[PDB]
Amino acid sequence: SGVNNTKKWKMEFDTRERWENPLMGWASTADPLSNMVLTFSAKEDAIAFAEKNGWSYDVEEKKVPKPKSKSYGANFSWNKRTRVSTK
Amino acid sequence: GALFVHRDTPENNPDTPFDFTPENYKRIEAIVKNYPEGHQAAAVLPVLDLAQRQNGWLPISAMNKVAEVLQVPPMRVYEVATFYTMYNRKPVGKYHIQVCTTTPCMLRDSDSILETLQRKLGIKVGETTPDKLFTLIEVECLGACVNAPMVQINDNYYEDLTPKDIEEIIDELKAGKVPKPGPRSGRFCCEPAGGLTSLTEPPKGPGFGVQAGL
Amino acid sequence: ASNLIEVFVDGQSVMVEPGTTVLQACEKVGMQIPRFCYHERLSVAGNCRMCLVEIEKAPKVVAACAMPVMKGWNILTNSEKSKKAREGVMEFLLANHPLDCPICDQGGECDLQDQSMMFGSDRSRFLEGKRAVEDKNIGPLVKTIMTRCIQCTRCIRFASEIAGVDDLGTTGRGNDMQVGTYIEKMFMSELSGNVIDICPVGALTSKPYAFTARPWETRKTESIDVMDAVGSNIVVSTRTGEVMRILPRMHEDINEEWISDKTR
Amino acid sequence: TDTTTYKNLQHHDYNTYTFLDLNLDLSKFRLPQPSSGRESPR
Amino acid sequence: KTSFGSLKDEDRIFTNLYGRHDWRLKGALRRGDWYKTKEILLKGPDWILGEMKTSGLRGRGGAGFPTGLKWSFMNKPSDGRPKYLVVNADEGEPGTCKDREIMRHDPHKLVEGCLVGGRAMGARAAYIYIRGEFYNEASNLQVAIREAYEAGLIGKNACGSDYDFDVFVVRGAGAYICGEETALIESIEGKQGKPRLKPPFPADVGVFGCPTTVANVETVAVSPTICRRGGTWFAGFGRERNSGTKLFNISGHVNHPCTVEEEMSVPLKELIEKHAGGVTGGWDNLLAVIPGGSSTPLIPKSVCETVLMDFDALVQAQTGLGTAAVIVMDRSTDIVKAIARLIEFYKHESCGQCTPCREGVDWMNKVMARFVKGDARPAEIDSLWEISKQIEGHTICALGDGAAWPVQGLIRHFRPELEDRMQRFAQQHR
Ligand SMILES: Cc1cc2nc3c(=O)[nH]c(=O)nc-3n(C[C@H](O)[C@H](O)[C@H](O)COP(=O)(O)O)c2cc1C
Ligand code: SF4
Ligand code: SF4
Ligand code: SF4
Ligand code: FES
Ligand code: FES
Ligand SMILES: [K+]
Repeated sequence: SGVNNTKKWKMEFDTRERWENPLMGWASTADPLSNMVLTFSAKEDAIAFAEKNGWSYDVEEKKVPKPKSKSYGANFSWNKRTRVSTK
Repeated sequence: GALFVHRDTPENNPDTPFDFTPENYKRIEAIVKNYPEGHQAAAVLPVLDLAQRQNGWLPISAMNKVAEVLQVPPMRVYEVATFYTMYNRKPVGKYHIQVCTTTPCMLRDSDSILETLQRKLGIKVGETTPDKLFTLIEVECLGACVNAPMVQINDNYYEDLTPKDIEEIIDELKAGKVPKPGPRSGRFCCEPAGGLTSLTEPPKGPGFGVQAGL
Repeated sequence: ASNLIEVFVDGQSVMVEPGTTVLQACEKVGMQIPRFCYHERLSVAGNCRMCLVEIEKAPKVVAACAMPVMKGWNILTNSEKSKKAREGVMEFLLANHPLDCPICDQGGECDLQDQSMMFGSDRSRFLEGKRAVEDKNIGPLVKTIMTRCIQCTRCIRFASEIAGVDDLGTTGRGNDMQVGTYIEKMFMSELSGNVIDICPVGALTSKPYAFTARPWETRKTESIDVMDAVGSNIVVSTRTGEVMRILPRMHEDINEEWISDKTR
Repeated sequence: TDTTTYKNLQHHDYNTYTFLDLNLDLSKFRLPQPSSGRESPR
Repeated sequence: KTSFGSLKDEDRIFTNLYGRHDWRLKGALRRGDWYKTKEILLKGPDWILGEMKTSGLRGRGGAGFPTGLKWSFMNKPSDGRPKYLVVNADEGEPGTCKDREIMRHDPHKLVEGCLVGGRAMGARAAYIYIRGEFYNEASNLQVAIREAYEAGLIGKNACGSDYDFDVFVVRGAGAYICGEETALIESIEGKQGKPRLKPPFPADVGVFGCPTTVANVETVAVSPTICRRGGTWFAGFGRERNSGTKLFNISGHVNHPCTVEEEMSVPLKELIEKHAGGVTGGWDNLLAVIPGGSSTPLIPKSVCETVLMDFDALVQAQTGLGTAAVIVMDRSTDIVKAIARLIEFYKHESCGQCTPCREGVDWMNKVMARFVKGDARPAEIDSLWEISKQIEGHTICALGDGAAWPVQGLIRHFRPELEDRMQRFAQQHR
């Protein structure tokens, strides 16, 4: 339920092939640019970094939770369907 | 003590024969009519108690029957039956002796009552006699604390008990007659022993001390 | 300020709607009150008592998940009373929590472990023996190890309100209260992996995912479910180039916080 | 106006169905119950 | 007045406490019940609430909250919902029998009080939630209710005052937690007896989501006598802010364990050797007293010498006046065993909904078991004190507070006893 990991913007790369090592079965890769992510304070700062380094970027807008109408008295409603059958 | 989970047994499978008698159905209808419309699901406890009073204990088939009668979830019925302590989820004897061993009953020495019941019935606490006439358990406060020590057998209160007195109560139960409940130390109720320290004078009656303008 | 009230949190003013809880005001200002039983898509239960905070000029701590702010309250979230309440509640939980962290599927995804490290104490005054609860068999999808359960009724509220099955519940009383089904009932319906999602402890784990990987091992890839046509957003967790788990994504316009069992 | 004798003995001859039968007998004296607007909360 | 006690029998309210007179409608009418009830209801709600406020009657349940204000919380226009008066006759507290006694021996005062309170708040029904073990008491209450219905005091014309009132009796199934207000509300609503959080208060959301008010049997039963004889008389009895008569249940190590009705602010000593016949062995043989039921801490003899029986007096004595259950323990009492049995009772009766009470009260039961055995070390006394302070004020209802308080009293007073027990166990072990 923690939300502290949803505060900073992140840039990652497209995933490439991770095949199987013949000797041990380890996950072997060929790209270098896979295990890295970059952290940013702002979407426009991340976009500026991407255009400065010449990488084609897909930007996704921030998904914030919609505010909810929470009330403890709805669990014991006289006529509404929000009355709970148990606690 | 008991386990709050269900295991199917040949005596407590969900196919054991339980159904309400027509007069019990009339009583259930009376309870539902007492409760409001749309909140008739509040009748879970009285209908479950009526099922217990009909059948002795409460099998899983009786729980499901109460659930389908009241159109309430069987899980809610199970929750009620497992939360509340007066619903017997296992078969008990004809006489269910509950001995109160809470602190003032302990002060008035209900331990002697418990040990003499154990010796007289030949059983430990929480178990049933082989002839299925007596079950003996310890319970919390039963609401009669100045009358300590005390037991409750079925719906009857036996108070001011000595070991000899509870021996005659057990003998009367074995003989099959009504043990005439109440205190057994010669006093009628919670009044002080050896005299009445209050309410000696007759009550004043109607229209006494009524204020003006009323 | 029409249809709005002013409330203070750590001396910082904020404007909230009437009926807004203390926890909602705190997440509005930008901090997260500790929680175990509160879920923003379930009904308010208020039993875990982790969200107790101190209001200024008030000698009684209040539960942030249930108490609504009225007017001009000062919510002292990092106060000494709030810290002591959080420490006491977490040590009460870990008194009878089983000592099962290495063999637990909720290895690094444990709210109990995390919030214990964050707010609780670091030692134990429990010199007694813990309680142990027998395990249920609600289905081959959800593996139940009910010793780890902290009785937050999240699964019960979810099954009652969203799944709409009314099959789970609390049987018993006191320390012996057990969450589950009274009889051996197979808990299979739609959206039945979200109990594995929203159970904070590792009481309700995923049987196909059982004893496979760890959250620090798994890499998260944001993708779209295609098993049905709802197009629910998912996170595919892959470790060492192999798909390990499917998790939902918070998208309020498509699937909220849940995915179907076929998807999962 | 006797005061030396216990006179609650009516509770001695009470069977296991006394409360329920008297509730059933008394049910015809009650006012109609209010309606919640639905048959059940479902 | 300065010295209290010596209540007169003509001023005593419960004139049939011992059941020596008839408890039916004829006996109630002979003793003065159901008198000018139609005049009371025609005087109406505001007059009754003013009478309660001038009485200054507090809750007999143990909460201690002013009955006048608590009943005036429902002096509102209806929002399309019914309003309910609920009576608590659970009597869970150990040491207490007063509500059982007054329901069994004088139930028409209870029915008249239900009618008076329902008219005062504005209500259509009073649900009397009785303990399930009180089968004979519930049947007697039902007999009295049927007598009132046949006499026309209840139902479609409340004593001819053009007021529709119903009285229901609902039985529990043995839960001290269902003795509580909101858990009682849920028990009436049919769910398992777990208290709900406040807000919403029962004056806004109670049983079935309707505005309700839960009131004690003693409070409801003294309501119509208060209305008939006036609030000034009830306020004149007792001290300031602790006024009126009170049913004290004296039990334990006393010569005559009894329930008596006595004026408030009576000295505890005077009460004990006036109605209980004295402590077994004497006041020198007295060791400790729990004055306000098992949710209140213990007090030793040195402070029992001159303590009064007020809410404020017991608060100043670091205790409370709950259901006026005076449990008396003499020099031969195993005091740690008594308190540990109380904590075991609280462990068995906690509903387990909320974590501090559930886990902590189980923990304190285990710790006090080891304290009775002597199997601990003196740092665990302070550890148990901190556990009790962590439970108290962090729970949903006041069962956690009522379980933490007796251990707090035992640690505060009889700490050398615990240290001596641990020392004895240590020197016998090695
Ligand atoms: C755990 C718990 C149990 C209680 N049990 C009872 C009980 O059995 N009977 C009772 O009259 N009050 C009981 N009370 C006190 C109630 O709060 C009180 O009766 C109720 O609020 C009515 O208020 P009153 O005292 O003003 O009438 C209990 C309180 C708590 C916290
Ligand atoms: S759920 Fe319990 S056992 Fe599992 S990681 Fe968390 S604290 Fe450890
Ligand atoms: S199983 Fe999990 S979700 Fe359910 S009550 Fe227990 S801890 Fe909460
Ligand atoms: S304090 Fe105890 S009895 Fe009260 S709600 Fe919490 S668990 Fe239940
Ligand atoms: S303590 Fe035993 S009846 Fe109350
Ligand atoms: S999060 Fe509020 S009590 Fe659990
Ligand atoms: K989980």
